[PDB]
Amino acid sequence: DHQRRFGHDVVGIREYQGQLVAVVTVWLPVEAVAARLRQFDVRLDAIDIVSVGTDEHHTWLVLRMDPQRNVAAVAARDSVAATLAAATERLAHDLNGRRWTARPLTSSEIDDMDATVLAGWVSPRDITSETLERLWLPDTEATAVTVRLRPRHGGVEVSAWVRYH
Amino acid sequence: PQAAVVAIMAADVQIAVVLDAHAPISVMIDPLLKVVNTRLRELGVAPLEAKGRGRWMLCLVDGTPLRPNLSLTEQEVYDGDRLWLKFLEDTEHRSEVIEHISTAVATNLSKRFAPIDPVVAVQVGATMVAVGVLLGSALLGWWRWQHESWLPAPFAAVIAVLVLTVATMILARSKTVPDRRVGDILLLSGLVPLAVAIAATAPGPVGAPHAVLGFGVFGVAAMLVMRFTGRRLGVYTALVTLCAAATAAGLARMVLLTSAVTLLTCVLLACVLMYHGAPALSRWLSGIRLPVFPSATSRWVFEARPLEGPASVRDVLLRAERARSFLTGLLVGLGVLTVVCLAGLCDPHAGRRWLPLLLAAFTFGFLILRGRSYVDRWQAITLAATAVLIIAAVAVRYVLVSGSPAVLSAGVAVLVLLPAAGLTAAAVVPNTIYSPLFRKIVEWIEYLCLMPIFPLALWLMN
Amino acid sequence: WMLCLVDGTPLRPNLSLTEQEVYDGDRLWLKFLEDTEHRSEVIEHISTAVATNLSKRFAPIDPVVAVQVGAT
Amino acid sequence: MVIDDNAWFFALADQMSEADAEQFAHQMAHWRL
Repeated sequence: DHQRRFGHDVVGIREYQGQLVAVVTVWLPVEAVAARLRQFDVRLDAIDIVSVGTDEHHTWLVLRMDPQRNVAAVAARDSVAATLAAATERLAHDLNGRRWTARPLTSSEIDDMDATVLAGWVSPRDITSETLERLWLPDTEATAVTVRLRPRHGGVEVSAWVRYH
Repeated sequence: PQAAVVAIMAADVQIAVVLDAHAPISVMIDPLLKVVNTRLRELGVAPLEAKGRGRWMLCLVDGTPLRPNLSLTEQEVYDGDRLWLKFLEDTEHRSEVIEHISTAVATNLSKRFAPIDPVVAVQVGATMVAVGVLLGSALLGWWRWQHESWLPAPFAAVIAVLVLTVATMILARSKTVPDRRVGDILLLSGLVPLAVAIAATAPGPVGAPHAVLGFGVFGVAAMLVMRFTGRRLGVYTALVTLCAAATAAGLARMVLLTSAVTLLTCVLLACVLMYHGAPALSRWLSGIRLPVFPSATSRWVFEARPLEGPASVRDVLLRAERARSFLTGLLVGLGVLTVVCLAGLCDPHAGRRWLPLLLAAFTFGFLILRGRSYVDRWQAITLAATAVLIIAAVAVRYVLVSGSPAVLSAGVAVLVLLPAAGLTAAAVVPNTIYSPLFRKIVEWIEYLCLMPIFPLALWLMN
Repeated sequence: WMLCLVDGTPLRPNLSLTEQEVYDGDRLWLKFLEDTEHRSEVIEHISTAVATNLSKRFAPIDPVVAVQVGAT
Repeated sequence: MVIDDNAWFFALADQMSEADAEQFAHQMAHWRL
């Protein structure tokens, strides 16, 4: 699926059991995107930082948002897609401005991103904050590295996992 | 200094702004209006206008205006809040006076209260004929319980078919108004005499075969009215829950010769399992593509508005409200089943009597889990109500037939102290605040209530 | 040091006050900001009436209600 | 013109705060016509 809205960017959306959208961003960036899980009205399901590379260093945010937890917000707006498109444009414009730039993906490029994430295995880590820049170091043709943020309570709690080849 | 990021909304546009968290509103309101007008004009949207004498004001989304003489801080505007910008129309005018007492009474009442109206009158008539036909059906059921006469079943059948045809004609002809709830009331009212008419055709003395037949046919009709109407579905959800449990008991008393205690403990087990499964089942039942007569909140959203666009928000809203209604009906039905099984188990003049009181306490805590966990006001209130009613039902089941001052004093004491504790947990406890760890520990305790039921269910089964 | 409006959008430092439409009686906030880019351009078209309506009747249990429930 | 010399109820004053006056003044300062 796709939209162009009363906003500023074209935004690709996928849906299967809830809505999915992704933003690319271009060393370390700020970690504080946990606050954007709780925008002014919408409540997103998760913020997942995604990254893949060797070369081919790519870094992504993929966002999950349940409309049925967000009906009070959607009902004010002319579309559920327009709702999440706006909320992702908010995150994109918040990230954009520094050395790293950000934009919503087109759904075609979302399928491209899915292909590059596949390209064709160790434990999930309990303590993670220091690990990220060294967990890239083990020798592989392809690494996929990702971090998950979820609203366990009024805070946000973190999990991370990885696979190689 | 502190700053609050908030998304203000004005003239069907929401804009996120960063505001001085402790400047008074009177300071910021004017340039906020200028910025909003600039943004609207940049969007090609018609800007805000001062419609005569009045004043520009900011409200919380619930509607209350902010104190202009006060800053955001001391009136609890936090980061991530939202505000509604308005031009309030001037309130002041001449304060009229009617000097004569009688005319002042008449005009004040007429201005301020609502008269009877034929719209209300038809609903009242439907309610009263519903009450009448339930009394008649329950009365025929009482007579067939007391006497072996075959003749009550034709009367129940004929009154059922008359009211059902009348309901169908009203629903077909007069579907044009939200006063089709007259037809819904009549149909709800008339499925009951049909159930007792089918039940009374079972020969011999009344009992389990009559019960299983009547509850089965009533639950079947309540299931059909979902697919054919799809209106007022919470009450039918509760009814089909009750009929499912009653039919399972009737088949257990006909195919087998199981004792009542075994079946009640089975029913309790099914209840606590269904409580665990109810939200997921509700989200399943949310999408059964039944007819699309909108409910009250959905109607009163639709009046204010004209996978993409309007049809998506409309489908989402209808789906969510159907989910909420199914969930609420389910919880009410389970609540009834839970109290009726706990009441049936706790006979005081039994040797095993100490055990089901433990089952009661465990279920009481488990229900209070869901009560604190589930979001809808009337579902939390449902869970709390049934939890209390467990205690009340078992207490009376003891103290009524156990003729002793001991059990009397015990029951009446817990019956007054326990809800006062239930109140105390929010009345004195500051805004019901506890630490997340303490909350999770309470969730652990009332979860640790659940796995003792499993062996106790085995032990009361045998 | 850099002057922002009430919403937080900065003024252009290479433009005069008239060219940025600042008139007499306007309020400007004087702030020290770590960067020159802090705008949030994302507008949402939301119907304000239903937005301010639906919030009060989709609310969760408020303890002022819960007290009444307990008292009942 | 005065109708009679005895002092009597006349009005309740439309008293206004300094902040409202300042706010109106910041509005009126915007205009030069």
